[PDB]
Amino acid sequence: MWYGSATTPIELFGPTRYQWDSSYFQQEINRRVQASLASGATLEEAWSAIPEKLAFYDYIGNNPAKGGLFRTGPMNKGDGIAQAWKGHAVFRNKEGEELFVRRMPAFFESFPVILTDKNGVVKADIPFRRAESKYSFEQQGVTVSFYGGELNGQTFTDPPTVKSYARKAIFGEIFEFDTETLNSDGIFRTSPRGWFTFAHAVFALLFFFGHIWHGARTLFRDVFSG
Amino acid sequence: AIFRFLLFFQGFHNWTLNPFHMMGVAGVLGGALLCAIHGATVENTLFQDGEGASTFRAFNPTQAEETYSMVTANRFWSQIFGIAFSNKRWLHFFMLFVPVTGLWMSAIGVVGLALNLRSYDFISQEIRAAEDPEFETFYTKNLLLNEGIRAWMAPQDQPHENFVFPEEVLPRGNAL
Amino acid sequence: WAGNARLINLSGKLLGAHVAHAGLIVFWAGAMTLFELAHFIPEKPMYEQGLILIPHIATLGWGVGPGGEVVDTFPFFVVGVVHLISSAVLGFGGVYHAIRGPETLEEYSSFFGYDWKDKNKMTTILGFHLIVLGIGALLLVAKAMFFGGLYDTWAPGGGDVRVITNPTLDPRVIFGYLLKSPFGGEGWIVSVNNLEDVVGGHIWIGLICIAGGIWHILTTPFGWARRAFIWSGEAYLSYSLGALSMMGFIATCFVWFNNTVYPSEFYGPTGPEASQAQAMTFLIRDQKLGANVGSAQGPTGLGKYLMRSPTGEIIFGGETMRFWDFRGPWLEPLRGPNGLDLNKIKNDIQPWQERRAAEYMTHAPLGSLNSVGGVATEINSVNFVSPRSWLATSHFVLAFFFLVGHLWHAGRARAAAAGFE
Amino acid sequence: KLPEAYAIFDPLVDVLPVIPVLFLALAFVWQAAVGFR
Amino acid sequence: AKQTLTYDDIVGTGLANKCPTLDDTARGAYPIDSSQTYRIARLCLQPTTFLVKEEPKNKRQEAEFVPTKLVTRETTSLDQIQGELKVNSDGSLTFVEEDGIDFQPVTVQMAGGERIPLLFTVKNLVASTQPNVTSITTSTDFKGEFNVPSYRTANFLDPKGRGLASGYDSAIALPQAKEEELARANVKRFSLTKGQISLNVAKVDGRTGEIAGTFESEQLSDDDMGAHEPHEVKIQGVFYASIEPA
Amino acid sequence: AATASTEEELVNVVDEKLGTAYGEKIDLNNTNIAAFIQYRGLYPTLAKLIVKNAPYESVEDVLNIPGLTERQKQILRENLEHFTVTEVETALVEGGDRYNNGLYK
Amino acid sequence: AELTPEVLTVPLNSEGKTITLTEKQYLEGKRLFQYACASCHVGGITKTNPSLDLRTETLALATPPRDNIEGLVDYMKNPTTYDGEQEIAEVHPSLRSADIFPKMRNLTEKDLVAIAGHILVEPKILGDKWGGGKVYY
Amino acid sequence: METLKITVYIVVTFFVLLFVFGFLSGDPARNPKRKDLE
Ligand code: CLA
Ligand code: CLA
Ligand code: CLA
Ligand code: CLA
Ligand code: CLA
Ligand code: CLA
Ligand code: CLA
Ligand code: CLA
Ligand SMILES: CC1=C(/C=C/C(C)=C/C=C/C(C)=C/C=C/C=C(C)/C=C/C=C(C)/C=C/C2=C(C)CCCC2(C)C)C(C)(C)CCC1
Repeated sequence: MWYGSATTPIELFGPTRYQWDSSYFQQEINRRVQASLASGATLEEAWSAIPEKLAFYDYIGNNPAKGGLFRTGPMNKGDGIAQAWKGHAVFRNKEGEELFVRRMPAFFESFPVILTDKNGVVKADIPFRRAESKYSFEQQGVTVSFYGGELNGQTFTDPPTVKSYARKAIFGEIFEFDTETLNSDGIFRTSPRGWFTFAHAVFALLFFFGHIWHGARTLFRDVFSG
Repeated sequence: AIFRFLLFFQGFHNWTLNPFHMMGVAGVLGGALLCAIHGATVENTLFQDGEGASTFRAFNPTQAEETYSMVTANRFWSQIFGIAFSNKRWLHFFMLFVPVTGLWMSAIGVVGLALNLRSYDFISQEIRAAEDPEFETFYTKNLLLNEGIRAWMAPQDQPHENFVFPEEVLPRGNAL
Repeated sequence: WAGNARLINLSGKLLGAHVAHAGLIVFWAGAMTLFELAHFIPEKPMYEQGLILIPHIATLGWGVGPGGEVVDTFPFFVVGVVHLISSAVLGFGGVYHAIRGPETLEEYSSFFGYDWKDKNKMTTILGFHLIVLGIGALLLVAKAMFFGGLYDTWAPGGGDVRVITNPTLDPRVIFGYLLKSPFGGEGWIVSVNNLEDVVGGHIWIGLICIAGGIWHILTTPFGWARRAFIWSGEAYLSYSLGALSMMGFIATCFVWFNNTVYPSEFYGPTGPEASQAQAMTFLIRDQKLGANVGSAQGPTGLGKYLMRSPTGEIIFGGETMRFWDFRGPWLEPLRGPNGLDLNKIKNDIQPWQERRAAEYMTHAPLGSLNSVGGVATEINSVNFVSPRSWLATSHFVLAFFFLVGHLWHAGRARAAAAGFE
Repeated sequence: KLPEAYAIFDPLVDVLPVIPVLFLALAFVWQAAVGFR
Repeated sequence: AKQTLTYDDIVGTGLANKCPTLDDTARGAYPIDSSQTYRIARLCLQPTTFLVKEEPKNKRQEAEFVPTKLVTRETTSLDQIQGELKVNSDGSLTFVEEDGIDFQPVTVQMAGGERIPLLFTVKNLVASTQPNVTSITTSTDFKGEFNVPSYRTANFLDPKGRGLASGYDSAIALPQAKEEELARANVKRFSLTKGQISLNVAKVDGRTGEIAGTFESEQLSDDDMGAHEPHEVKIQGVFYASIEPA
Repeated sequence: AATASTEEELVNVVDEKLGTAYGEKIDLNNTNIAAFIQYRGLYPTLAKLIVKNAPYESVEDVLNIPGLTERQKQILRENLEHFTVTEVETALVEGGDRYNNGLYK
Repeated sequence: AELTPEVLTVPLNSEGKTITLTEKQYLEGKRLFQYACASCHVGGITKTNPSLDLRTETLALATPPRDNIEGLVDYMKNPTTYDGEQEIAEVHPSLRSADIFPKMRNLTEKDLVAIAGHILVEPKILGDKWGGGKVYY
Repeated sequence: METLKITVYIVVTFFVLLFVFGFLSGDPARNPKRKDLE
């Protein structure tokens, strides 16, 4: 279940933690753009091309993330009901350099919004101690421009707005959810894979005692009686 | 390298809040509580004059009855603690149940974290924790320490992702 | 191997042992005093090295000038030697009395030294040792009033050795210290501010010891005393045992919160000293940056530097608000009616005060086994551990175990009287 | 170091103060030679 | 002058908080020597009671002032100032301070248990007296204004750590949540406000001790940079004041 | 269920929004003294005074502070170029603007 | 990867001449630093005045300049406020204030030089850390 | 509340005299199960 086999397909149980740590999706997605882009299309055009389900598989909320106790735990009381786009948020600077945002590791429950350069350089961040801040978003002026699936092919400037996305960027692709239908709390939940695993592994671990109890109790009849 | 393990767990999993580790924590401390009362009760209820010299280094096979009283222990406890199931066979078995029963939980608790499935949150509280800033409980104060553990300890502790965290960015209480 | 318990009744051998371990206690007194004046370097904070007795010796103002390490080296060598030889003078004694032959059958001897279960003789032996403390105590008095003074850390300037005059001998004052709340800053014995109290507080003991030593000498215990206490040999240990425990605690806590007795100049700064020292250090720092100390508003709304105490005075704010009870020679001159005078503060603050703040604040009693100085997180390039933390730490430990001892030996005296033996 | 003329003995003085502990040690050897009783 | 009441004496029952007294001599006498020269001042400030006027049945209210119980004990009082006294072109007296003391008392309102912490301000004060210098105690007057900041400072970090100058910018525990309603709390706001205070002298004396009278001020409660709107307040008490320049 | 007049006003952090006139130069009316240390001999005494005579309407007005020395002026000129001015910000100022700011250590 | 000459080839004066220290010295630098400094200057950061460090860059901006040895030596004898307008001898260790900072009484010219060397070689080794305590903070 | 403080101390010392006088007690003293020495 957890790793995935021919019998553990995708649209049946969802994605794997191994595809998130592997940027397995980001990869295919990229190749669909350098390929089409080089064929005479505009960035706007290329993204608007890559099928969306593909981009969905990329949102982190689809990787068995968190959830020891979250009763109904359907994914939807987490994100909400997803209805969105394969939007790529391009974060450029004041000189036009394309900034790259660092993603959140399925290990952390919370991550620090940070923007890197294409070489690994640090450009923008969201300061905690604003006093001696140097890499603010306002001091360096960032900008978000969406060349993505239909839902959002435009551009943004305000620092309050721009920022929001940075965090929602950290989750990979960006989506919009019909939160209100289930009164989602906005906290992540886990897929049937995690659930099927956590159950079946514990049970199995639990049957180890069962194997050893009944075994010895079988071969020591007289000992049992004492 | 093990202590670091501990801490790691506290920051990303808040393992202490897990109930399973709690029960585990129950048996281990219960194992030691038994080990004391049993061992002390015995030693101290030992039969009088069994040794003229009055030290206690003897026994034998025929010493069927053994060196101490259940009847007195019973009353001792009954009148001091209030309870005392007096039936040697139960006392010892119960001494198997507590420690062992515990570690099985604890182990269960870990099969859970293996899947980043944790007991790291109280929706109820978090919610009212965000809609209101004049409300705080130990539940909260702790969740703060964690992030501190995570921010400062993950870039040196996990070399492969190569975390670069600018001074400002780090969470930090005033003056420290 | 209860070997030491086989000796119980043959008092002829205990003398051999009690006087053998009594020889170690003195041996250590020399081995350590000499080990110290050995490693000891002049003009470096006594406490930044790791000393303990010398500080005691300078406490008695045996060899020092106004809070000046030591002008005269020697005074310590005397102590180092004396005690190291008293260790042989007694090693001989303990050994002999242990190996050459038991006691109790010497007729003229049994007249001078009797045995157990004999209330009148035990009592008598007791009083004896009481006449000795009555003296040693009074000797301390001598060394302050008609002899080479004692070290007063208080008023004025540097408080070098000073001789006392007419100690506080008021009948009331002395026991008042006994009748006061042992809480918040006020610990009965620890509250001792004025060094003169301390002298007079010793005069009364001796008179009380002696007046008592003789008392039991001549008198055997009454009925109530006989029906409350047991009289086994093991039981007298239980009495004496638990007595020492309390005191371990006593002194420990006594150690952490200094009374002039433990001049922080040798021993170091008090746990609170450091904090309060850190507040003051920074008023100045910013005061020099033209910061107005009265209108300061810390993120809490309590003013960074100044706030109040429940009884309404002024005190350095910050967690160091819990140590406003703290009093020393440096922080006091700014003290006045209603608390700290905001006008002496920014106007009348001498420089030598910043020094002490900085030094203490700098040598915070905080340390680890690796002798790492400061916060649990510092780098190993600074070695230090306030003597106080050493005395407080080790000594606490003994006062505890020792109590475990009050329980073990006193519970075994209940087994002698009729229980298990 | 302030012993002046005795300078010569830092050594013995340095390993000196430990002996009180080593006293405990013989005690057990004393026992070993006496079969423990 | 000198009869020393040591800090040793005072630490006992809390006298600091109670301003010094002026008992018998009622000589409002103090000269026009002002017209002749200048004067400075050192003032003690203490209260007797606090008042929170909170009530929300709108359109049907005249005066709703409830008394109050002190949770923060023997704190209030403490106000040790320095201030200069000037004469204006019309014969009135004006006050201007230097140190600016302030305090943080909390009060529990009977009705809801609803605790209310006010920052007791006197900072940036400005004072006034009516007509002339020919009289003082007879006709006592002194009135001016305050400047009232916020109980909390930019550095203050709340339960989930998020304020002005430090602290997160969001509700971390709930990543994919609606930012609208939470906005209120995820952003801190700093308030600076209206101050109003008045004075009445009931005892002036000698040549050294100069004033003492009835206190009475009105400020605003703490709002927590973005929470419930402040409940209004009214404070009353006593005070002490000395003066002398030459 | 809200509007932009309310939301926008609130959706504003006083400190965040200053991140534009700030970060490129030292602000002369508010920044803690320790911001002066990054320039040649400007700290100790001038810092003390520039802070105490605030606020200023034009970066150049520093020169008018009283009791100044000849050289003092000379140095301000060379650095004048690193300063800037902006309206006083209630926050940063009513809380010891000089030392409140985390003593980094 | 060993300690090299270049590493110890430190600036001696304002103009442009340099001296290359030795192994023996370097070590005495630490030993001395720890002796009358570390306590207040642990890892090269002021405990009493956190906004002022001992990093190389910040020393050059002092008055008079201090990115070199002669400057430090001067400072250790007689102190200078970051701008050079106050005499802080009654506050900071100084051979001129031995009478108050007894730890100083013993010191010698050779030792100042070495102490100074320790402070200038360190940063080439530790880097950011010696500054505001990175590993340390 | 001063009325309260007083009430307490009475109560407290009350049960102290019962501890103290319970031990010094000429009557019960130190009476065990195996041997009574009176
Ligand atoms: C193989 C086992 C299994 C698995 C993997 C699932 C999995 C799932 N169920 Mg199903 N379920 C099962 C059996 C199972 N169920 C059974 C037998 C029934 C009864 C017919 C149901 C009834 C059911 C309902 C009614 C619903 C689900 C839902 C769900 C989804 C819930 C997500 C979640 O958050 O769960 C949360 C998991 C937990 C809270 C488990 C916590 C662990 C236990 C309680 C601890 C017990 C403590 C310990 C043992 C006692 C002390 C021991 C002592 C010795 C000391 C998930 C896909 C929901 C759904 O379909 O989503 C839309 C939903 O509404 N399930
Ligand atoms: C006032 C001092 C005092 C005295 C005179 C006695 C005397 C006696 N005790 Mg008691 N005891 C005391 C205090 C005292 N005790 C305290 C404070 C405790 C609580 C811990 C105890 C607990 C105690 C117990 C539990 C027992 C006794 C017993 C006895 C009898 C023991 C004979 C024997 O076999 O010794 C043998 C002693 C030893 C082998 C000593 C072990 C000491 C430890 C391990 C050394 C630690 C040192 C460490 C290595 C140093 C590190 C270096 C440092 C620099 C860091 C003897 C009558 C025994 C008995 O039956 O009583 C009748 C017994 O069982 N005692
Ligand atoms: C606190 C220290 C201490 C002391 C003072 C004693 C003392 C004693 N023990 Mg105990 N013992 C101790 C700790 C101690 N023990 C511990 C920790 C244990 C557990 C290991 C025991 C276990 C034990 C047992 C099992 C027995 C004793 C016995 C005895 C008694 C032996 C008498 C004798 O003549 O031996 C013979 C003497 C010697 C072999 C000589 C030793 C010589 C010393 C080292 C010389 C030092 C040099 C000297 C100072 C030079 C002076 C020169 C001059 C010019 C100054 C004696 C009273 C015995 C007994 O039955 O007593 C009733 C016994 O059987 N003990
Ligand atoms: C007559 C009363 C008497 C007196 C005064 C003492 C006094 C003392 N006892 Mg002793 N004891 C007594 C009776 C007495 N005991 C009896 C009847 C017994 C039962 C046998 C004991 C059993 C006993 C034990 C078991 C122990 C002691 C110990 C001690 C010493 C404890 C430390 C102290 O307080 O130092 C304060 C110091 C002084 C008062 C200084 C005295 C020295 C001065 C300078 C006099 C020198 C005089 C010299 C004889 C001159 C002659 C010179 C020659 C050339 C002519 C102390 C010296 C303990 C010890 O450590 O042994 C030494 C110990 O373990 N005693
Ligand atoms: C804790 C403190 C302390 C205490 C309370 C004692 C207490 C005592 N000591 Mg000790 N002592 C101590 C510390 C202490 N000492 C120390 C530290 C040392 C080492 C410096 C000594 C060294 C010491 C010695 C060397 C002696 C004592 C003796 C005595 C006892 C003297 C009583 C008396 O009246 O003698 C007055 C003396 C006499 C009445 C002597 C009579 C002489 C005998 C009977 C002669 C036998 C010879 C005969 C001709 C043989 C015929 C045989 C045939 C085959 C030919 C007394 C019990 C003495 C003792 O035990 O002997 C009785 C003794 O000689 N002590
Ligand atoms: C009566 C109690 C008593 C008290 C409270 C003190 C207190 C003090 N002494 Mg003094 N001392 C005393 C008796 C006392 N002494 C006696 C009898 C002597 C002669 C042996 C001395 C000799 C002496 C010297 C030589 C020196 C001191 C010094 C000091 C100060 C030391 C700091 C310290 O660590 O204290 C430790 C404090 C304690 C352990 C307190 C114990 C508290 C009480 C008494 C215990 C009550 C329980 C006890 C079991 C009661 C039995 C009664 C029975 C009816 C049941 C301190 C103020 C030093 C100083 O610098 O002062 C000028 C110093 O150099 N003292
Ligand atoms: C060395 C310590 C010491 C010891 C062990 C004893 C032991 C004893 N005394 Mg003695 N006593 C001593 C010193 C000592 N005394 C002194 C110095 C004096 C002079 C004042 C007296 C005066 C004295 C008298 C007048 C009487 C006794 C009696 C008794 C017996 C009382 C039974 C009992 O404890 O009842 C139970 C005990 C209590 C209710 C008291 C508990 C007290 C606490 C633990 C101590 C408080 C100490 C104090 C506050 C500290 C001083 C602090 C300092 C800073 C000033 C007992 C054998 C009686 C006796 O033997 O009758 C013939 C008796 O009538 N004693
Ligand atoms: C050097 C002097 C000194 C000494 C000896 C002590 C000693 C003690 N301190 Mg104090 N302290 C001191 C200085 C000192 N302090 C200073 C300077 C400060 C300033 C900050 C403090 C602040 C302080 C605090 C804040 C506290 C203590 C506490 C304690 C006690 C802890 C042990 C215990 O649990 O007893 C339990 C009790 C006993 C063993 C009783 C002994 C009395 C007789 C023998 C028995 C009476 C029996 C009866 C059942 C009980 C009646 C008690 C009564 C209060 C109702 C101990 C008695 C703690 C405490 O419990 O307060 C009292 C505590 O919380 N201290
Ligand atoms: C274990 C035991 C025991 C015990 C023991 C004891 C108790 C011992 C002791 C001992 C002792 C108690 C000892 C002492 C010693 C001492 C010595 C040995 C000393 C020496 C010295 C010297 C040598 C000197 C010094 C010096 C000087 C003075 C000067 C300068 C220089 C010099 C350094 C040289 C007994 C027997 C019981 C039994 C068995 C076991």
